[PDB]
Amino acid sequence: GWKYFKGNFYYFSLIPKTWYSAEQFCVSRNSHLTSVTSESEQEFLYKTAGGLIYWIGLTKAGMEGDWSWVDDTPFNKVQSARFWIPGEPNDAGNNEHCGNIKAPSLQAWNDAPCDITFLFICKRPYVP
Ligand SMILES: CC(=O)N[C@H]1[C@H](O[C@@H]2[C@@H](O)[C@H](O)O[C@H](CO)[C@@H]2O)O[C@H](CO)[C@@H](O)[C@@H]1O
Ligand SMILES: [Ca+2]
Repeated sequence: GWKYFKGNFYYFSLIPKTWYSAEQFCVSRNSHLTSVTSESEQEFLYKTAGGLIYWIGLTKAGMEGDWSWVDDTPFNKVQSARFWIPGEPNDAGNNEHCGNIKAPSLQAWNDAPCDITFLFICKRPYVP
């Protein structure tokens, strides 16, 4: 049930998991929680999400609490600023160190507690 989009396959889970158990699931399927590196990828993801909430590969790194991608895609603070839901990230409760796709809009991301369970999206490159 992997969906193909521009050189990558994506798995939209049917079962919710915490961020890290989701990541571990992805890794077991030779993938990672998805990165988002273009407007078109963001659009494919939120449209496919169909208004439900999915963990993506957004998580905190370094002592400064910079956002990063678990698949090691360099996180571009400038090119991504427009992908957060207006008002996010807010570190609500100072315990929101992971990111999900939440709104069906280009401004789609919310930061949420890593230990909360949601559906999730794995991403796997097609290697011919
Ligand atoms: C834990 C979490 O997702 N917090 C975000 C928060 O979401 C909450 C729900 O968890 C709660 O059950 O319902 C209220 C509305 O009734 C919120 O949707 O919402 C915050 C703002 O949207 C967000 O910043 C939190 O991270
Ligand atoms: Ca938040």
